[PDB]
Amino acid sequence: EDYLTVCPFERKIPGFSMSRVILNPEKYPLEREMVREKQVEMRQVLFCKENFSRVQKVLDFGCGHGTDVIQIAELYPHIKTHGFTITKAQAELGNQRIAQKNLGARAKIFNKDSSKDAFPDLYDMIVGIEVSFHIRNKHGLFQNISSSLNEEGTVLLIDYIANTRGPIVDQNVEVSIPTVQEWIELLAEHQLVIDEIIDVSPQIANALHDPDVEQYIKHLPKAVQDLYINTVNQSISLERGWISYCLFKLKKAPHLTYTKRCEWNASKLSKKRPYPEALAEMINSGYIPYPKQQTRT
Ligand SMILES: Nc1ncnc2c1ncn2[C@@H]1O[C@H](CSCC[C@H](N)C(=O)O)[C@@H](O)[C@H]1O
Repeated sequence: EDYLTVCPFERKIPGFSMSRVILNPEKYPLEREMVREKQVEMRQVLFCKENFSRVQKVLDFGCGHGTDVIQIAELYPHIKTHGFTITKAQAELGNQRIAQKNLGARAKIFNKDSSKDAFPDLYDMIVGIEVSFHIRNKHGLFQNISSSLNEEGTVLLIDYIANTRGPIVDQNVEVSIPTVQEWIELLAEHQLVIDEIIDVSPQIANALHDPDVEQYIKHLPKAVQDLYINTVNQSISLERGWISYCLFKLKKAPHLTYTKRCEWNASKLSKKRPYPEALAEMINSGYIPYPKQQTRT
């Protein structure tokens, strides 16, 4: 019932330390509920143009603990959901939770590599939240995605864009972030175009404003210290402006020329929508199909 991503704060909260809350959740359960609400809110903005009544099949190509695989299937009993995660332990846990909720006939998670193992079905919606920057072989991945996307389908991503002339690559942590131009061409090469691109960089940086974090994590066990260092590094790069954290809504445009797909994508990326504007548009529409916020009693 948890999410392995950062989350957007509308403003900085003085004293709020994300590293304390994330790394010591038993000590900060209610603060962790605040975080969870923002994780839900961001996903609501990502999903809020989709018609789940039309969808029959969904894929999550880096599904974490399976939370979206599970929650979509629970909320929309007509849908079948598939997840891929390359981490065996995560796949084991997601399938155990699928079983415990008696969802096995409609939700299934596979311990597979989305850049190499062909997705097993054809999907109306393909979801990658904070997943492709962990994947070195981008063309393998987007070949896989495009080949498994129904003609009228949607791809929904939460991912990074590098605002530099060359891609941002950290070999030791297996992170690779394409530039603007590389994203334009990577998508266009696999028949995809940007329907909507939303920039959440300022809000994310607000949530990750943690002025003592570097000192704090040096007083934590090495193991604990090693897993959060990537979040620290991402926070720094967002603050510098080297990367942008964005929500992508993609469609297939197979009948458009490659050049026209490039020109479309470049135009969308030249005027990314601010998240507060997209969030306010969602609230004003009143249409919020997925996820739902948790409520007491
Ligand atoms: N090549 C690959 N194939 C499949 N999954 C991969 C992958 N590389 C990274 N991942 C997965 O991508 C996820 C990144 S963390 C994001 C998890 C989930 N989308 C969430 O929102 O909470 C992890 O589950 C990791 O195992």
